[PDB]
Amino acid sequence: IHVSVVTPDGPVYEDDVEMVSVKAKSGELGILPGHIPLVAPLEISAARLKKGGKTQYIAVSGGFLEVRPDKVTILAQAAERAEDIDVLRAKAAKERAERRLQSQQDDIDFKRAELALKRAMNRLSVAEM
Amino acid sequence: ASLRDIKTRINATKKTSQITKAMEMVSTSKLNRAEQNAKSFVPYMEKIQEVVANVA
Amino acid sequence: YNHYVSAIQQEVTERKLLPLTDLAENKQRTVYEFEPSQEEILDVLLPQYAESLIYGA
Repeated sequence: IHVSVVTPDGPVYEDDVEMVSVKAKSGELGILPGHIPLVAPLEISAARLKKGGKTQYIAVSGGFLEVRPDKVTILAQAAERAEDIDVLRAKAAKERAERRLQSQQDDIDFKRAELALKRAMNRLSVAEM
Repeated sequence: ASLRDIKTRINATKKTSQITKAMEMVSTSKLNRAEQNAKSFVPYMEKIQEVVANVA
Repeated sequence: YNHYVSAIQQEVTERKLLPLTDLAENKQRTVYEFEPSQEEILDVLLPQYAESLIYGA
């Protein structure tokens, strides 16, 4: 039935699939349309789902599953599509360099603008009139 | 005061005004981007909130 | 933190993060089966809720 995975950064995947299988911390689970309302946390694992025309590849980190007979959703703090947990950690590590570079650039732009403003104000002040 | 001093002060004030206007434009663009980022967070927050509400 | 009301108005806001003394009960009010025990689900769910609140702030 309808499935969707979302993250605090935003939605990731959205489609209607009649078979989804996930690994919960207490054991394996499998969901089909008309399933009873069930809540279970998910550890670091794939989100193997079948009937999307072909076996679709979704992997999540810090997952949390909530199921409705007509709606399926899982909440993940991080998600990717290669299903290789090494790829997930690789992406997480690679994002750190981008974050540092972005923070440094944001700081330097403001510093340059502030220097320009300081010089202009100093010129205005020394022109006391 | 002297005419030249007043002219110099006017030029300096014009420069400061230009710098402040540029800063304002940059801040406006960043505010728009921040609003988009904030609105991108709603679907996760509402869902987790309702799940916590009906479970706890 | 400062709460964004408008371009002119920003309001300083004091929020009690946790313990969750009160919850805004939703309008639907369903019940789910728990594959773990209820506590074994809450002890994982609640910290995520707190982190989400911090991120929204």
